[PDB]
Amino acid sequence: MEATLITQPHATGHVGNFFFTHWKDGGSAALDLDAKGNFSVSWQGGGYNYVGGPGWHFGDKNRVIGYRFNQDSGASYITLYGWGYDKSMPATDPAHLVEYYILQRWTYDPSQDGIYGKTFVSNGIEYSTYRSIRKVKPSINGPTTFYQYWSKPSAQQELGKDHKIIFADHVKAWADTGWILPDMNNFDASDDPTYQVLAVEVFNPQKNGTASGQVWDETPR
Repeated sequence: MEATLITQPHATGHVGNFFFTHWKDGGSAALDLDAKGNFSVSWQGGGYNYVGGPGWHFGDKNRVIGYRFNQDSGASYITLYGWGYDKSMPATDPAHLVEYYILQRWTYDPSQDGIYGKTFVSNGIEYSTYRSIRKVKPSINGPTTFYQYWSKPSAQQELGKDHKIIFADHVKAWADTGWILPDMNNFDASDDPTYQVLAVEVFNPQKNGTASGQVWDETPR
């Protein structure tokens, strides 16, 4: 029953066990989240940017993330989204801090700015990996230069059906091309923990819209 409605420009926190991040540079975009992992992002048409979603304040190599989306008017992309950070590595090494993405739905392919790594199968779904570089861009540790690891499926993951993201398969596929993730379970960065969320990302939307669904931890044992 516990639930929150996030309408301020930026916020992080927890609803029960679910971490969330929420960011917009303007407009009325709002994140609805309850303690069972049910969530909804509604956005406003215009020159606004939104990144937000529920998950966990830490990543885990062995996590399996389950989710279902019941609606997506057309977000720029819907993706698993997280960070790793090794405070001991030099900040001039872009592998010291990594943003990672496992795309699931998109109207814009954000991996088109990356270099191609490899192609693999996970949960019967074919994915291709990409790496891009962000130079002096915002991060959980302030502005710095860091890599982005992407995993893109060969088809959109459809609405109304449960899906699984077997995170270990993606970690391995990135590691197969030398793309190593730094520590995903720390608060060493200045601004945020090394979180991992199912993010709705909406950049300069032409219209009002909504993406809604539910997320859960599906790690087998």
